[PDB]
Amino acid sequence: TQLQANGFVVSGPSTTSGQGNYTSPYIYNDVTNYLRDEKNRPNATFRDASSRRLAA
Amino acid sequence: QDALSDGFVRLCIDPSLNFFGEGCKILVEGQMTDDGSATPDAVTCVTSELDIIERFGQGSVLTESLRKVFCTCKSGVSVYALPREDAAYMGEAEYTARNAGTIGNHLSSVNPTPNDYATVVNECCFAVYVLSSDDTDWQENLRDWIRSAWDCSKPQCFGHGYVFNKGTLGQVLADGDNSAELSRLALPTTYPVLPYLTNAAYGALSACSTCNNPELNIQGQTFGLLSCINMPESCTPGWTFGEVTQLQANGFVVSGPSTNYTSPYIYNDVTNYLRDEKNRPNATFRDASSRRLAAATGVALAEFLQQFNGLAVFTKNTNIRTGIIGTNPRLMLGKIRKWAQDNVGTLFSEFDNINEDIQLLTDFEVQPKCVGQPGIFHLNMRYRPPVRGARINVNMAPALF
Amino acid sequence: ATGVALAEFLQQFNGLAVFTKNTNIRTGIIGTNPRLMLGKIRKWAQDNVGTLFSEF
Amino acid sequence: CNKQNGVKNILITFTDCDTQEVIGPISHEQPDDTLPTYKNCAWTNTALTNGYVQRSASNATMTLPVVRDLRVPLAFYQGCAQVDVQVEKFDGTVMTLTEGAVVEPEESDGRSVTMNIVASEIDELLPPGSL
Amino acid sequence: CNKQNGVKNILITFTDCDTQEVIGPISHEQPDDTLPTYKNCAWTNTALTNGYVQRSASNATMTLPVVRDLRVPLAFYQGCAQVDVQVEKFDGTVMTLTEGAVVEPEESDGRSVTMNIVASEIDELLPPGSL
Amino acid sequence: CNKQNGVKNILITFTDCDTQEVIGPISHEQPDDTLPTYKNCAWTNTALTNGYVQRSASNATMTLPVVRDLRVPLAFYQGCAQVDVQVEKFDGTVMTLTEGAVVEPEESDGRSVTMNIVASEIDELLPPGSL
Amino acid sequence: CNKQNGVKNILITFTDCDTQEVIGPISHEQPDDTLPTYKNCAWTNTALTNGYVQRSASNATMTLPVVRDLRVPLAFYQGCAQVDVQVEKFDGTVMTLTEGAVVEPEESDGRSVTMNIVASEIDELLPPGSL
Amino acid sequence: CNKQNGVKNILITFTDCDTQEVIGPISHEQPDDTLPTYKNCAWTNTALTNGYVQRSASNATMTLPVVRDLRVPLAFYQGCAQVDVQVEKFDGTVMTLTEGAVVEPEESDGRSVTMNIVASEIDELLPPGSL
Repeated sequence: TQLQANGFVVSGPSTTSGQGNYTSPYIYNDVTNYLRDEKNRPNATFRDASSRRLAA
Repeated sequence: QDALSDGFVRLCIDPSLNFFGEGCKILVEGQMTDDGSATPDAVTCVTSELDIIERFGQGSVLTESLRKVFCTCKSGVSVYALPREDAAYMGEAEYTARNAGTIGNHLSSVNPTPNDYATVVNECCFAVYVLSSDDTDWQENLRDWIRSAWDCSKPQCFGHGYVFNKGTLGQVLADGDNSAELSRLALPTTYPVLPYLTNAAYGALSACSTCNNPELNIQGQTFGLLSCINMPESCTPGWTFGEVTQLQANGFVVSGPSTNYTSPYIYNDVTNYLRDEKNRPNATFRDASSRRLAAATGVALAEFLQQFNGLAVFTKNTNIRTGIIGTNPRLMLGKIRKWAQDNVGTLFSEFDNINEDIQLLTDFEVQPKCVGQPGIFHLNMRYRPPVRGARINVNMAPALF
Repeated sequence: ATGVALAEFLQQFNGLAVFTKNTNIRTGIIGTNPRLMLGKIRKWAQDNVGTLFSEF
Repeated sequence: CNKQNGVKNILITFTDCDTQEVIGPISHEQPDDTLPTYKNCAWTNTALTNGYVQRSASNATMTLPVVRDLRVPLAFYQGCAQVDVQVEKFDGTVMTLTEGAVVEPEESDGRSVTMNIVASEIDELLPPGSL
Repeated sequence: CNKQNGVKNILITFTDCDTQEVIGPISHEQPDDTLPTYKNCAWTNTALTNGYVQRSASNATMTLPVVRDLRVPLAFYQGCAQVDVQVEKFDGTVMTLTEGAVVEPEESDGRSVTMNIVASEIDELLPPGSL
Repeated sequence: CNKQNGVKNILITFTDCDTQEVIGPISHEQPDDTLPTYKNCAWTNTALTNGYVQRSASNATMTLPVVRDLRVPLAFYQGCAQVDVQVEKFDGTVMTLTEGAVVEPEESDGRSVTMNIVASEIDELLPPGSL
Repeated sequence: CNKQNGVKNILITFTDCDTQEVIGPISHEQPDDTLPTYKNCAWTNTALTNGYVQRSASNATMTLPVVRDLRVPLAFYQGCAQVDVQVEKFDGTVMTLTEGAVVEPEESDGRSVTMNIVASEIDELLPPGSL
Repeated sequence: CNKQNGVKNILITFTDCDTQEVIGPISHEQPDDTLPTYKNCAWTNTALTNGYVQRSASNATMTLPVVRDLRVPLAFYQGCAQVDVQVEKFDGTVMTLTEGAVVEPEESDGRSVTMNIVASEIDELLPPGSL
């Protein structure tokens, strides 16, 4: 959750369970490392990576 | 677990899990035991039946009233409690008193007299006030405050209070005034169940079933049965038919047995209002349904009339110029009449004669010269509540073939 | 027995909305008027022929 | 005016077959100008030779096109519940039907439902003045 | 005075069924001398045989030709909004309509629009002295 | 305005049975003014003599005329795929159907199709205020 | 003068479907007194019984009587091309229509052509001061 | 425009079943406004009790009305020769059918014929952008 808060892309295992065979990785929070406006804190206009491609 | 690994789903399985809902406001007032962990003389919102014993003590009359209130309603109300501190076949079918005073003499002295509604509950408008005491002073104080809630001087908080008067024919027939704000349940001298349980059940059922559609009379085996309350079967009537006729002619909510345990049952859902001003049997405010109809009609008309606040009004002058967003008294009266017609069947009867029952007058024509002030309007309306079923009067005449 | 049974049947109207000579019924209301009450009582009497009454 | 053909009140009472839940009597409204059509004779006849006719048992049916009520599930109008229909015409005629059953539900679009109701018998009121 | 056929005020309130936004009531102006027309009776009869009539439920229509306002979108006059009309005549008669809908939009040039408004009922004020 | 008959949203989800690939839920558009038609009650009655009714198990059907999506093969609309259709009306009622199958596919021209969707049950949402 | 009814500019752009060639936008001229006529609401209402309305999807139409250009083939005015019509009134209002198709062409003498254009929607500019 | 319903090309190839002579492909034209009509799903479904469906083998059919070519005998259009029909719509869809057979010939007037072609499977080109 700490990594989620400060604009970091967190990845995890597809099936944790227990031992067995290999598992594919699994990503979260498709966001960019943008946390601050020019001065202020809450600039969500460029948080998600989708907003970047949408603007372009 | 591999589906809950991500932060998408946040499962919070737990038994209590209070649900969303504002419902209908009911205030229950009763004494509290020292075991509880709540601030005395302060209205509070109760969320579930699980924690009522913790906050209001074990075996306290307020706790039992809360149990009955939650029993008789699954969803549709939000219950507020007013804890009070004590002054310085047993019980119900489910079952030295734990609360000092006369509240322990009704098992099959010195009672607190707060008189602080004006401060504890200042401007919170409650629908039904439930009182769990038989003291005449406490009930009179509650009646006085509820009457003060209906003042033309200040904005109103319409409500209704529920009490009980246990005793014999003489006792109950003497604790009765012209208080249209109180419905005095009249329990017999040898009534098995603890009176405040039945009082709370009655009040909770009334508010809970009506205030959503505030015209359903609490009568009959389908609308006026206290299902949660149970009492053992008996062959001794609570009152004689002469006594029942006297009470029903004297504005008391007479209950009856639905003859194992038999759930109690009500006959007439009326208020303690017989005489009008000075005198006259004004039937208008007899039924408790008329009270909720008056409150709802006043509130709805107040909300509807709010659209005229700030609008330009062209009295006298001439017709509305094109492009303006103004109005004139005739069009306002027409809109009021159409709104009144639209509510027929839910708040009124059809009408007697709508051309006379509704009239809108400007302040200029109601006051003498130089007294009338622009903007102010006078609206007068007399409505008739819907007609509901009553006596059938079967006249059966046998005959041979 | 017939009086008791008629008492059973007639309780449908206790607290029910009643529209008198005034006018008819509007859509959605759960009320009734004396004509339909008479019809319902007549049908109830008709259904009990042979167990509580003669033919008529 | 006893010269007007049409319906004035339509009361329907739904009773659940399983939970015995009673809903009604709820007034209803017509979707169009098609009036309910009736059959008060419980016997269906058949043509035979030389004026003879065969009497066979049948039902008192009723076709009732109404607009559904948004407070009542659509399944209640298509044979999942009992119906007690009571229709009042403009001239005073009253047809009372109890313990009816919708036999042939038809595809409805969620507003107007045509109910084919079958019952043991139908009672007629015959505004005052009979025979 | 008194004997004067014509409209004095026309107030229209627009409500968008999507966003619940209220615009009005804005006074309006006639485009020509054609007056608005009304139909108050909610039942439409039909000529049957020999004095019989077929009363079926219908609407309380209203034809209202008015001049468009430049501050209100044209779609608001062509069925894309809910209109609450209120017209007062020169003799004191007031027609009140609420929650009406424009049923048949006709192509307009952008200044004069005619609206066929359908509502459940229309209230008449009947200047003092009635029945 | 609450008094409006129509369809607001139509969502269809295709699930190919051979490869277990799920497509959707895509939104769809009506081809004409014919609304989708439902039949919720899962039991079909049959008329018997003198009020009796023979109750037997049957399906919950639905007729859905829509415009095909140009990104979806036409065969998905004619019974080669499992449909998950959900329709919302203007009055708030929602029809939800899952694990449906197209029974009798008529030939289509490639723009407008009509599905006869069959399912065990159909869910009614009944906008607030019920029974 | 603000109070002035008429059309100030009319721009039409032709895009042939087969060759994807664009021509315009070219200013056009009215042939006679009649003004262009609009219909902005994309939903067509329909009168039902007792105030109800059946809302169904439709188009946004436009009638454009103009004088054809001598440099543009007459077939482009009669449905053999895609038109991008833009018209401005004298009071500042602008109707914008994009990707329009001429539906019902009638025979023209070769100088004056009346268009019947159907498009998904038409945008209103509504000169300053709105709602 | 990308919003157009209609056919663009129709090619039919005739193969003689006796002498193995191949003719075509030859372009054809519609006789009326009726478009060719398709059924792609090779399996047919039958409604059963409580949501179940019986899958059985079927055919991929097509109805194709065309104007016959004056260079091709009429018997070739009525089931005495193979057909390899191929139709392309305006929006990019292309339906391919090979080794088809005409099942139920009808009396043609000598200009317009309506084919009912039954083949094992029909291929869809499904213009770019899929699933």
